[PDB]
Amino acid sequence: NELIGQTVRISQGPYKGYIGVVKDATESTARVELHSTCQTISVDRQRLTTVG
Amino acid sequence: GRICRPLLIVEKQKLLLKKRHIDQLKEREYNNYSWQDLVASGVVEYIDTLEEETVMLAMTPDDLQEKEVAYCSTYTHCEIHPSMILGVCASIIPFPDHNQSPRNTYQSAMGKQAMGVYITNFHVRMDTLAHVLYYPQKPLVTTRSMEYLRFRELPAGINSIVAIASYTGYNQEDSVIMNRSAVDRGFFRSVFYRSYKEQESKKGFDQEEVFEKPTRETCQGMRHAIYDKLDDDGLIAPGVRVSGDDVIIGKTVTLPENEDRRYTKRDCSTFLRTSETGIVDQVMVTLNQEGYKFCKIRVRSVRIPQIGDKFASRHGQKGTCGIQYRQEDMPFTCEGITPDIIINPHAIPSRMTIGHLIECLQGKVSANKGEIGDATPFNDAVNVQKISNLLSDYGYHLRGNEVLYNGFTGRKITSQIFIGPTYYQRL
Amino acid sequence: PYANQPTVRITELTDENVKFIIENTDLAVANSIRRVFIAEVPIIAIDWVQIDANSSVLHDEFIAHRLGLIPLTSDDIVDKLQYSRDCTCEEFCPECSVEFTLDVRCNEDQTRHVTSRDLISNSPRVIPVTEQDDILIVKLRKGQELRLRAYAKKGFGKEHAKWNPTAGVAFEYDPDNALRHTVYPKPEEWPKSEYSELDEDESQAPYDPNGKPERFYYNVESCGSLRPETIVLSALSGLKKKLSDLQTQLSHEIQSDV
Amino acid sequence: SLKQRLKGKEGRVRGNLMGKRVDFSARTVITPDPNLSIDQVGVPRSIAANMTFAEIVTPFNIDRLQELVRRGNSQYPGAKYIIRDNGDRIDLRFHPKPSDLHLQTGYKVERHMCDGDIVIFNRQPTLHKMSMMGHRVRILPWSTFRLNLSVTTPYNADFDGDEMNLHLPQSLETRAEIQELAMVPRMIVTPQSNRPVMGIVQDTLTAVRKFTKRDVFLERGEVMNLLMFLSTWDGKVPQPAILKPRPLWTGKQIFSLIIPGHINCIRTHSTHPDDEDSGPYKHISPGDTKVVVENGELIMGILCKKSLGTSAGSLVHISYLEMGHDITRLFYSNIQTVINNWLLIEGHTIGIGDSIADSKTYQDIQNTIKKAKQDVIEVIEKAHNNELEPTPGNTLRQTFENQVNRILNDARDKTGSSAQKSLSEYNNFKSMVVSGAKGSKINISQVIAVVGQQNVEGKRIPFGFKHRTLPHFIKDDYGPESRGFVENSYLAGLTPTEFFFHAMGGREGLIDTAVKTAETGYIQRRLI
Amino acid sequence: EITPDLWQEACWIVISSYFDEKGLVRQQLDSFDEFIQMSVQRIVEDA
Amino acid sequence: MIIPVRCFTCGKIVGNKWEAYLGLLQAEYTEGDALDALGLKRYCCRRMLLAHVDLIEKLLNYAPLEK
Amino acid sequence: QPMIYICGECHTENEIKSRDPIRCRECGYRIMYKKRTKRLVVFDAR
Amino acid sequence: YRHLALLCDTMTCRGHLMAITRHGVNRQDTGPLMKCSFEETVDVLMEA
Amino acid sequence: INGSEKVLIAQEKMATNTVYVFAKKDSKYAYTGECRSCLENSSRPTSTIWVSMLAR
Amino acid sequence: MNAPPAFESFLLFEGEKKITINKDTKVPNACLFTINKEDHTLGNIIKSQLLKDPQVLFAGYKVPHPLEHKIIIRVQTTPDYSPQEAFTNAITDLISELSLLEERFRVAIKDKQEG
Ligand SMILES: [Mg+2]
Ligand SMILES: [Zn+2]
Ligand SMILES: [Zn+2]
Ligand SMILES: [Zn+2]
Repeated sequence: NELIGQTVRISQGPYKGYIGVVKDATESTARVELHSTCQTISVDRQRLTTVG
Repeated sequence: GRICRPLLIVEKQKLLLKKRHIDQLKEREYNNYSWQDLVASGVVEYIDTLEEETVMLAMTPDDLQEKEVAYCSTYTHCEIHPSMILGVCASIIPFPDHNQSPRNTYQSAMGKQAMGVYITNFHVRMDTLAHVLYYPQKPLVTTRSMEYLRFRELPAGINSIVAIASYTGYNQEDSVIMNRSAVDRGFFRSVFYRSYKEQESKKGFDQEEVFEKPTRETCQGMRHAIYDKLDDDGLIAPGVRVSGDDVIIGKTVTLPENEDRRYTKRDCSTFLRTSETGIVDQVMVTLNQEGYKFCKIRVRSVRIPQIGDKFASRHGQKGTCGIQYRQEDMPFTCEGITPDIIINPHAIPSRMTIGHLIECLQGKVSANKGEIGDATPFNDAVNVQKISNLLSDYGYHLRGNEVLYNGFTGRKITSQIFIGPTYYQRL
Repeated sequence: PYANQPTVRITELTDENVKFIIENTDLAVANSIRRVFIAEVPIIAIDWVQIDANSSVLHDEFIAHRLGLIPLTSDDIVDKLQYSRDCTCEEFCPECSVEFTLDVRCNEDQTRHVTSRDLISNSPRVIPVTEQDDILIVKLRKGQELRLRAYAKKGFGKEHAKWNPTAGVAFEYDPDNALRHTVYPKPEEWPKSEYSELDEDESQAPYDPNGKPERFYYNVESCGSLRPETIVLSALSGLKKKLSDLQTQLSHEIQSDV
Repeated sequence: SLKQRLKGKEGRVRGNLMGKRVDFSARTVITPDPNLSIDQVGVPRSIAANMTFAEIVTPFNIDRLQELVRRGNSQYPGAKYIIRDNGDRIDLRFHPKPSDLHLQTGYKVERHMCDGDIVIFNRQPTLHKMSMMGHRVRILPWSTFRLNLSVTTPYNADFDGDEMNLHLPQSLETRAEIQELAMVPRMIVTPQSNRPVMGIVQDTLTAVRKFTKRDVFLERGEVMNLLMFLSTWDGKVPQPAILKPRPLWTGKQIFSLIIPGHINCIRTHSTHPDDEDSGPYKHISPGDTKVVVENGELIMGILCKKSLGTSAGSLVHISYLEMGHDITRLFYSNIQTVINNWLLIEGHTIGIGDSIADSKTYQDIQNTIKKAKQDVIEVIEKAHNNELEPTPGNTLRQTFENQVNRILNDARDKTGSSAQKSLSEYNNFKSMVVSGAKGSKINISQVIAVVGQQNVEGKRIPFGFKHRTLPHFIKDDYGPESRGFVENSYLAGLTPTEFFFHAMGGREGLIDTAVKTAETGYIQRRLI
Repeated sequence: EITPDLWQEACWIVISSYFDEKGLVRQQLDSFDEFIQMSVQRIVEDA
Repeated sequence: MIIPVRCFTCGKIVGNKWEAYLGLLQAEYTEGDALDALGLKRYCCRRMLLAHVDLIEKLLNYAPLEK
Repeated sequence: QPMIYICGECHTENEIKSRDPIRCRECGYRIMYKKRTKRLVVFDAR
Repeated sequence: YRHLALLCDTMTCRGHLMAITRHGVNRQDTGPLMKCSFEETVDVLMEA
Repeated sequence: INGSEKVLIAQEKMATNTVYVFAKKDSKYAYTGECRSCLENSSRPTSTIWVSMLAR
Repeated sequence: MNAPPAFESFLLFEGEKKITINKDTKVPNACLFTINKEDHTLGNIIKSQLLKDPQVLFAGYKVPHPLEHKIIIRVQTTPDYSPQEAFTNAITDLISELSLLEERFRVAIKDKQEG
């Protein structure tokens, strides 16, 4: 997919502000790999915002 | 190969270690008066095990050269200090004569496993499985012998306000309740480094490893993972988050039947170890013994204390974390002091680590008095009654009990919870 | 069938602590006001740390941790800030955050102490609390440096302990246990409380069965992030707000049932 | 060779055919939890998001399973494999096109396991059949197997870094088999000694012993807090034992609300005087030490480990036999929850105040040690002068060693009894010993009074040096302190010779524990 | 003269002098030192 | 290594106390006098300085790898 | 396209090539340290 | 008593003392797979 | 050694060149002496001689 | 790894009701109030205020589990008097005495800072 590999910033919801990198992209909910903690989270793709 | 130990020398019923030796020996680096000058002075000497069968050995001079109903009055040597019968791991135990001896053995096992700053140059070292700690502390309750193992310089563990209380029931069967707010303030938050080495192998042209970023269209057998984390030389630049089955070293080995079509060199890459994650700390690139290029990657992952994490006292009192409550849920004294750990009261009476209780009491005395307290084993100048009389002056109960209030209901707990600081080790 | 009228008597007020007595209220109200001192008071603390460069001996997450726990002067801004996850902004703004910038390179043979003073805000009110010396973030050898940008946001003590305004909340009721909630085995050994009013002949007060917990003694020592009285005002406002939102959801559910 | 490939414990028969590596199994550390039933294990999410149950698509569950397939993998409750009618596997982790995510009746869906799934939970070494039992899954956040407290005793699992193995039954048939045979309510009473194996573990047992005393009274608010935790409460607050002046409930009334059905047992508390049932008061016990449960209501008595423990004829064994086995699961859960939540109000500790006797007792201990030590010395001066006469059947030296061991064991017993007459009924050592939860009278005697004679191979500390035990003693010294008797206690601490002799006895115990294991396991293997 | 009751602080002075002179690993270092200083020459000459 | 910013139990800001604690030690006070001269009444705040080892001064001896 | 490595003992920086023997130019020191990455890092201060 | 009685009855349901080793278990007619399941594995199969 | 830090663990042994008298209570010998004789700075290993009294 | 995120203590989600009323069937006039994403710092005050009515026959609360953020407040009131009415009077009585307490705290601050 085109999104996978990008560095995205969660722009809405409880995780707002965390920087991460997409492991897997879906038609709906991408999986962002959090740089701050050790964990991977599923977020709606409307929340994500690509950084650079 | 014989095994000896130094002992003092006792002429008729008097030590030869006179006051002038202590006067010349306090002023070292000035008089250049060493241990070896005291061996040369005919005061101490090394006695081995055969010769211990033919020696009459005073334990301590304050008891065993004074006239009484006389035991032998024919002493030849005197022991220097009885605490020097112990090893290096049994020397870090406070009051180890008050414990039971299987508990001392079990702590001697656990003291080798405690996290801590294991060496001072750990940022240079590419060790595999480095466990270092954020804020290690020296023990408030220490021995004299920790000064010589340099345990106050590279310590392992944090002084914690334990309380010994039955509670919600998560410190049940050798487990402990921890404080979530304390842990959020850096309490036993450790950091685990793991290195990864890989070199390439110049061989007889049939298989030839080389570090490069492998491409899906060019390389074959390339596993489905992210390869854009790699740099242009097939390595990770430091400061990059990696997780389980992320690549860290892009390495491709050539295939001898690439002419014997269109599909060339196969992936031979080292992934990050699965079910682990963390930031790449630093990457070194060098040559090996053989002259081949050779990379090490040390990957950093901090380890916040969660439940299941195995903590231990200095007395063989291990136990995992049962639960973590926040500060408002944890009980509290008449002052604002909550516990950091709450250990089981049933961990004590069959195991018989009374030295844990005495370490806790001397810890209250030490943290109130403002001095690092002394816990050499065979002392006789510190018993529990003197500790209690020193604690009573700082406005506490004689025996360290203190009225905890409940953290949920606020009703003060009917029993009076023993509380105070011990020294816990994260394993 | 109704709420008793509590009353407040403040014994002292200092810039560190506040010491007061709340009479004629229940025990659970009093414990909850303590627990809302510890948790539900919102302050401003750093939560988003972007390390531009780092060469210090402490690694990146240790420095971001130590920047977390620094108290910030949030005496009047935290009532104006929205929670960051509630704002409609493009993921950060001056309505839900305070920008900080640190830019320190050590160009001298002395060990240079990157302290809390090197945190530079764009908001002049939200500055680190440090008479007293500054909070040591990281020491630096010559050659090392660190540059970072750190956004601080509103949050409270349930979320993380860096949003806890209180150093210590001492709380005690019945300091001579006339209620006999705690049962001393030998009450002669026990030291009297600060609020005891028995003579030194007597150990503990006589039991009354008809009594109840009242006259709750508090000692709220702030860490510096708030004045110790606006901790109490913000706590009472937050507890009344939690109860009011619980009542609104209760009214919705009752109207849903009928 | 081939014979070496087959002959070993790591071979083909034992190493691969008998005991083999299995899929669908997890291994993590256990940590306690008293807030879930005895047949529930609290597994992590990242274990449950990796172990799958193959559920068959039927028209009852086709909408639910359709939604879990629409979630896909890693949207936790969903699924990863979807198995066709012809056995064709379709991944859900690689995100296929939506045209083949349809479900008709007959497909399988390997879904992530949810609450209520059944798992097998065991601990190596699996000694008996209650070391491997069936639990129901509860999904809890953190990454351990939270399992209950009373299941510690059949597992012999003491949470200090113990990790357990969790197998998942894949077929629905073996799921029903585990539910109908190997559930932990169906494995309460063991066949080996026709008694229960669960019992009530330590902190619940001391808190229930302190709870059910005669002088425990509860305010109305504390009663309403406790009755909130009974699962089997029919909503009726009982009439108080004290109506006026204040409505005040006795703890035995709440415990009668726990005790299920109408069961009838008569037990005796651990400190019941044996001369109580002789004279008067045999039905009105002045110490409240005669347990009578009657018509499902606790009439009287304090419940130690002889009432609720794993002894036969206890309250839980009769609750198993008279009532059901689901009812005993409820009984265990209700005891644990409501007695822990009373223990929050009560509180229980142990301290250094609990290890110190008053100075009259210390004077008694030191007078007894001095008297017995002078007695051993006068036995020694009889033995030197040939005035000791030999007991018929052994030498003069073994006669002497019998005299010395008899005097020192009498000293240990007399000082042990004179220590344990001085606890003043609030000492927490006595609180744990009298309930029988943890410890014994010997531990109280060794902490307060005297450690006692240290032994190596059942006799005293041998002469390892030439005719002396340590080089601090004179040669041929058969006294108490020379030969390993420790007169100090763990509160005072040991002198270095007593420390070393104590370390010898402890090394003997650890050698026993480390050498026992292989031989006992091999005896078990041959017997099976 | 002698050390009557300040012995408790006088013995740790001589323990400190021992571990400042020797250290904790004199066995390994002194053993390898005597090996590579004398015993290798003894092996070479005794062949 | 470096001094904690907050006392673990209270949350009292103790990270600004360490250099002044070293100043009060070298100005010939006892440790107990230096602690309550810095104003640490609770013993859990007193263990935070009384038993700290300032290990970062050992780590600053080594030359920085990046430059 | 060249990768910048920090020269171990020298603490200076230099370019490197693919299939290049790893040597400093100042004193030929064999251990290189790769520079810190240029993409952004962001830490939750928890 | 069920367990003691069963063990003492299997050791004496052959007329002589069936020692619980290879020497007593692997001398009764039970099956080559059963007898090779115990400690001697190849030799039982070679003899069978 | 190859970047790996190695520790030579000290190995116990019976003391050489020293006469010992032990009792093989299971053998045909009542009391057996031995002397694990090994000359210092000798390339050859130790060579134990036994001197044993027969049990009859 | 399996660490629940820190906002699980107090943030709800889509499809979570803050309060859920379930009428008890064992005794007459009793309800279970399931409060989602709260703790003892709400239910303890509600329990203590519901004990002050002369018309509440039972007032309790429990957490089912401390790792799952919900409480259950069981209320049994006297017949003719709905437990929902007792609950919505307990909340108003708490808001009453806390607003009164806040105003008296303000007045005590103005007394202390101005002498
Ligand atoms: Mg274990
Ligand atoms: Zn905003
Ligand atoms: Zn503190
Ligand atoms: Zn260079």
